[PDB]
Amino acid sequence: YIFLTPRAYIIVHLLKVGKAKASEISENTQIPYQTVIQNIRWLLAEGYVVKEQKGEEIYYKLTDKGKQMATAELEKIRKLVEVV
Amino acid sequence: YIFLTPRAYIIVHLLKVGKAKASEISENTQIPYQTVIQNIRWLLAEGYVVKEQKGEEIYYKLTDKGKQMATAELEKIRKLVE
Repeated sequence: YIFLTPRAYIIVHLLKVGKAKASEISENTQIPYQTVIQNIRWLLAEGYVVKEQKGEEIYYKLTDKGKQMATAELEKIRKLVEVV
Repeated sequence: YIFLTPRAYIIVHLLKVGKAKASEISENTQIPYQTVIQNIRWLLAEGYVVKEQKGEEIYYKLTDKGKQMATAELEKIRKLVE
């Protein structure tokens, strides 16, 4: 995690997948379970992510504010690649 | 600093300017001085960066493994944008 934080991976995973459980995010991003949960709390607190209960499970998905933040962040990264 | 770490902007700056002092890095990246120092120390410990002083001033520059690290990292961000 030199350049990127675990939140970057968590957010980017939700972009292409849409909705995902904490366990699922953890496995696909190879970020420990507890770490994912901790980061999800921050994302929820900031209004970037929202919970969606499907039966006895808890899924997560980006909000409109979360999708604009991801897009804006990815575009700034792309510019960093250009300049560098 | 949601996606990128301050350590990322510090490394990118050195990649663009070649060498710079802690104060120069701080003002060009808008990162607090102490935070720059804390990240610079980590970079020195990992051998990713080395200092070069011209008397009183102390500049920092990427080493070879430091540049290989940046290349690897640049590939990661590149891949995320996809």
